[PDB]
Amino acid sequence: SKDFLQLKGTMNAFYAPKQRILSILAVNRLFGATETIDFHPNLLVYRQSSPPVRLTGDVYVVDKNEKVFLVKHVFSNTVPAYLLIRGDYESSSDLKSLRDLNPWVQNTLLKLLIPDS
Amino acid sequence: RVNRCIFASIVSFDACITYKSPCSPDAYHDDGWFICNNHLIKRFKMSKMVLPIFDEDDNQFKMTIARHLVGNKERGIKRILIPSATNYQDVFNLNSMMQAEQLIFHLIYNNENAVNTICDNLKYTEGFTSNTQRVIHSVYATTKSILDTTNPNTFELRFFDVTNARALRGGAGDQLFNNYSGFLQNLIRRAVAPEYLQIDTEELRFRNCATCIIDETGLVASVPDGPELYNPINRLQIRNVLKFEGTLSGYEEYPTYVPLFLGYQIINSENNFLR
Amino acid sequence: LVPVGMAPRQMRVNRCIFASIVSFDACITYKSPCSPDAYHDDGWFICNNHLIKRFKMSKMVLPIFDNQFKMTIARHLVGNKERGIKRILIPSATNYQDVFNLNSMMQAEQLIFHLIYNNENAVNTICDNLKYTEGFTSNTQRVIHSVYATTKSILDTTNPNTFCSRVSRDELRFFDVTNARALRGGAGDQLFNNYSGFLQNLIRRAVAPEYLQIDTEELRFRNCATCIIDETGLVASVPDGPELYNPIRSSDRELDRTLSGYEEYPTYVPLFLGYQIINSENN
Amino acid sequence: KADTRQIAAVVFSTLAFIHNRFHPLVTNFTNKMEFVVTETNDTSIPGEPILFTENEGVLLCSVDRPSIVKML
Ligand SMILES: [Zn+2]
Repeated sequence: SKDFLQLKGTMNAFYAPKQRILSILAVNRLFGATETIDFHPNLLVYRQSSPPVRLTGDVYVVDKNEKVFLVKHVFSNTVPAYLLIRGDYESSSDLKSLRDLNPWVQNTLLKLLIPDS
Repeated sequence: RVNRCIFASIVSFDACITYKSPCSPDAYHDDGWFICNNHLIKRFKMSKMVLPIFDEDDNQFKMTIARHLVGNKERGIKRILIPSATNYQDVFNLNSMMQAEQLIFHLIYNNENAVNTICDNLKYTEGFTSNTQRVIHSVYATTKSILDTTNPNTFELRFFDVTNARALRGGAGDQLFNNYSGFLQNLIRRAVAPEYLQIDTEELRFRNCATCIIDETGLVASVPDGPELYNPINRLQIRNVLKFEGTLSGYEEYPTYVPLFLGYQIINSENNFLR
Repeated sequence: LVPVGMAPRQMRVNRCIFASIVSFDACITYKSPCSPDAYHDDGWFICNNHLIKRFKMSKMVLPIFDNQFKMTIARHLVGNKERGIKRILIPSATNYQDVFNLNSMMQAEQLIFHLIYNNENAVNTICDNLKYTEGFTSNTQRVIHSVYATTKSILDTTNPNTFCSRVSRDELRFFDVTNARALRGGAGDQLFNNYSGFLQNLIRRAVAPEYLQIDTEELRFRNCATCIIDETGLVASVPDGPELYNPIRSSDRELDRTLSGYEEYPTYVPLFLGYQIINSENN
Repeated sequence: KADTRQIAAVVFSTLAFIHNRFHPLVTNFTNKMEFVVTETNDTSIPGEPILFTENEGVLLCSVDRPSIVKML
C-alpha cells in the first residue's frame, strides 16, 4: 500500500514514514512495489524517553551500543512480522538471540544491517 | 583529632604502590566505634546508623546500630558479616589486600602466626631494614594500641544469642562473642542492637524478630528462618542529552533497610543513665 | 566521528607484559615501573626493568658478521656468592610459583605469571576469586579482562611463531652444554621443550649459543658455557666448577695515571650455551 | 534533521570548549541549557545562525540547522 515503501534488496521488508517504522514480514513476501527506498541509518530514528520504554513479547538485541532491537509483532489482522526499532527501550522479559529467528528474516536483516562496503 | 580509622593506618611500604586511604571522616569522632564508616562498609558490609530510644525533652538515649549491606540472594561467605577467627582468613581475600591490612586483620583475630609470617616475608623487601621495618613497627603499634583500648581487661548484661525462639537449644553465640577479641566484641556491641531493652524491670521491644544471626561461622546477615529480607541499594554522553523539556510524591519514605537487630540488654536498678 | 569506520590505527605499543600490572583496587592508584626499552619493536617482550627485577637478567647486543648483524643477548646480574634458589635465572613451570613470591606481589602480576607459565588452574582460581572479590562488576571485572586480553594477545602473537620455529628446518637451536662430555648439561633441549612457547622465545632472545654455524661458516663465541638449564629452569651456574665472579659495579693514583683513556674489558657475564644452526642469513 | 539530539550535543560541546578556552578552569556550563533547531527562514535570523534567549528561567540556544548545512 501507499502507507509504506519496500526496502531495496528485500522481498519482505518495508518502511512506513508517517509511522517511522521498519517492518519485516515473518513468512510473507511483498508484492506490487513499483518503488523502493534504500536503507539508511536515519530511518531508525532514535526514540527519546526519560524512562526506557517498556516492551513485551519477543525482543532481540541488534546493537546494544545503538539501542537497536527487533520486536516480534503481529498485525491485528494476524500478520506475523518483526519491527526494527532504535531508541531508549527496555524489555519486560529476557532478551533473545537472533539465531532463534528464521533464515528468511535473518537474511533480510543481514542485507539491511551489514554495510555493503 | 585522634584518627581512629583502623585500616587507614596502612602504609604502602612498596615504593611503586601508593595507598590513597580514601576513608570516612567520622574516624575523628570520639565515639564507641574504633573503625569509621567507610572501613566498616568496605570490610564488613555495614553502614553506621543511630537508633533514638528516648527523645522527648532532654532524655536522648540514641543507641547506635549498623545496617546490612547484604542483599537477599547472598549466602554463606557472601552473607557472613564478621567471620570467626576460624574462617575470617577464608571470608576475606587477604591475598588480594595489602600486607599491612592483612597484618591488621591477623592482629584483630589474634593470628600471631600469620603476623610472624608476614613480617618474615617483609624481611626480604629491598628496602626492608630502611623503611619496611619502620612501617611494620608503626602499623603494629597502632593496631596493638587500638586492640588494648578496646579490650576491657587491659590496664554489661548484653546477650546476643539470647533472643532466638524456635532454636533447639544451646545459644553459644555469646560463647563465640566471648571468644572474639575485645575490638571485635566492642564492634559487635556498637553495631548490633539488642531486640529487647530491659531497664529496672521495664522491657522495651524494638523488633518482633531479630534480624542478625550468630553462629560458629561468625556474624551473618541471615534470618532466623524463612527467606532473606529484601535489602536493595560526569563525562557528557550522547545518552546524557535529555529529550524535549516536558506517584506518592507527597509522602515520606520508610527506609528499606535491615538494621542489625539482635539480642537482649538487661539493665539493673540503674535509672536512665545519661552521662 | 573523525576516524574512518574501524580502520585499525597504527602506533607504537608497549611490549613488556608487566606493563599491564594495575591495582585491582580501583581506589588505590598504582603505576608500574617500565624501562623505555619496552617501546622498541624487537624480540624482547619484557622491559629492562622487569627483566632485572624478576629474572636477574640484563639485555645486551652481540655484533655478528661483512654486514654487521646484531644478535640479541642477555647477561647475568647474579653475584658470585648467590646460592641455591638465588641461582635460578629463569624458574621452570614446576618452580616459578616458589621462586616468584606470588604472595608478596600483586594479584595482576600473579595472573600474568600463571598465564606465561601455562597454569590454567591458577588462572581460573584467580579469575573466580576476583569474580567473588570486591566490586568485580563495576570496573574490576573490566580491568581484569583487559589485563588478561593483553597477556593473551602477546602470547598468541608469540606461540605460533615459536611452534613454527620449533618445527623449522632452516633454523635450529639446541640449548644444552655443547661439551657433551659434561654432566651439568643434561637434556637441556627437553627442558626447553617443557617451557612454554613464550618462555621459549624469551630463552632464545636471551641465551646466545656457544657456537653458531651459518651455512658453512662456524663462529665460536665461547670455549665454555656461562649458564645451564635443569629442571629448576635457567640456572646462572658454571657447569664445570667455581662460579664466575660478577662484580656488579653499578645498579643495585698511579694506577689511573697509567690507566687514563684506555680500552677496558667489561666484567659482565653474557649468556652463552648450546648450539645454533642456520641456512642463509634470514636477516 | 531528525536526530536533534546529536545536533544539540555537538553545539553544546563546541560552546563549552570555547568557554573553557576562555576560562580554562571551567569544565562544565553550570545552568542547564535548552536547545531548539529552527527549520525556516521566517524562524532564522540572518548573520547569527546560533543565538540565545532565556525563557525567564533558563537559557535556550537557537540553531539554524539549514544554514549550518549550507555553510558546511
Ligand atoms: Zn616495562
